[PDB]
Amino acid sequence: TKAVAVLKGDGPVQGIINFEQKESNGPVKVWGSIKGLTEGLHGFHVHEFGDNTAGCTSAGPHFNPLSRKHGGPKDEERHVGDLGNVTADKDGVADVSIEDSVISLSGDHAIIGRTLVVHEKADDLGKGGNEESTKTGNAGSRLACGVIGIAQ
Amino acid sequence: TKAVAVLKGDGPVQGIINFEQKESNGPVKVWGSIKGLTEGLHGFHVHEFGDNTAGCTSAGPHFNPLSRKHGGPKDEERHVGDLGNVTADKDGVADVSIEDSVISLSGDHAIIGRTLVVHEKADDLGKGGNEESTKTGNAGSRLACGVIGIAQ
Ligand SMILES: [Cu+]
Ligand SMILES: [Cu+]
Ligand SMILES: [Zn+2]
Ligand SMILES: [Zn+2]
Repeated sequence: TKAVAVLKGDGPVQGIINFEQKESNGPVKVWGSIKGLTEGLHGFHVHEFGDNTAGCTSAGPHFNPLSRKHGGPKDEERHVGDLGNVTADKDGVADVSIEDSVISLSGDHAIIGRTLVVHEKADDLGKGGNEESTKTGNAGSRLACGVIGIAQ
Repeated sequence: TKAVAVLKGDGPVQGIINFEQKESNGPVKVWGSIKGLTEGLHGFHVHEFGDNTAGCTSAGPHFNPLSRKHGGPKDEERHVGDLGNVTADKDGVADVSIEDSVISLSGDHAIIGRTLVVHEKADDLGKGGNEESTKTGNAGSRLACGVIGIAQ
C-alpha cells in the first residue's frame, strides 16, 4: 500500500519520492521532491531492475512487461514505467505530485523492488520523430536513482 | 527469482549481496562480499522497510511478520529477518555464503522491497542475557544497508 524511493547519483541530484496505493485496482499517488536539477523538464521513469551494482546503469531498461512502445503517462500506448517528466524551477528543485493508474504496488505490474530514475533531459513522450523516441523518449543519461522499497 | 542489495553507509563498509530462489517453496541462496568491516562477527538482518530517507535507521525493526522473538537463523523461534552473523577476516572482508528456508523472495512475506543491514557488532542470537538481546541481539549500530531489489 505504501512505498518510497530515495534518489541518489554521482552528481548533485538527490530526492525522495513517495508512493501510495489505497486499493489494488486503484491509482498510485506519487509525490515528493528532487533537487540539484537543471531548470526545466526531466524524464521520470520506473526501470526494470532494483540493481544498483553499477550505479543507475544496472537498473536496466524502462519497465515494460507488456512490450509496448514508449509514450507519455496519459497515452494508452506506453511502458508501465512511463511517468513522463518532472519540472525543476530556476533553483533546480522539482516538486512532484502526480497520480497514475498503470503502475501498481502489487500484482504483475508491481514496481516494488524496481528502480525510479530521473534523467538528464526532457522525455519527448514518443513524439521526438526518431527511432530512439519510441524506446526511451530521448531523456538521456540517468542523473539519480533509487530502489522502490516498502514504506510505513 | 533473483534479487540484489547494494550495501552502503557513512563509512568504509560496502558490499553486494545476491539472493536467488530456484523454487518459490525452496531455500533462498544468499551470497556476496562485504568489505571495510572490523575483524570478527557482524549482525546480518533483513529489516522491515525499504526506506532510506534517514539512512539505515529508516529501515525500522527486524522484519518479523509472524511476531516471534529474536533468535539465530537455526532457531525455530526467530524473526523472518534473523540471518545471524557474517564473519569478516583480518583484512575486513566478509565472504557471505548461506542458504535460508525462512526468508522468501515471493509471496505475502517476500523480502523484496525491504532492507538488508550489516551491523557494528555480533548478533548475540538472543543469548546475551538482557532485554535488548531478545529484541535485536545487541548488534549495535547499523554500518551499511541497501534495499533488496529485483535482479536479472
Ligand atoms: Cu528512465
Ligand atoms: Cu539488523
Ligand atoms: Zn518508456
Ligand atoms: Zn531479529
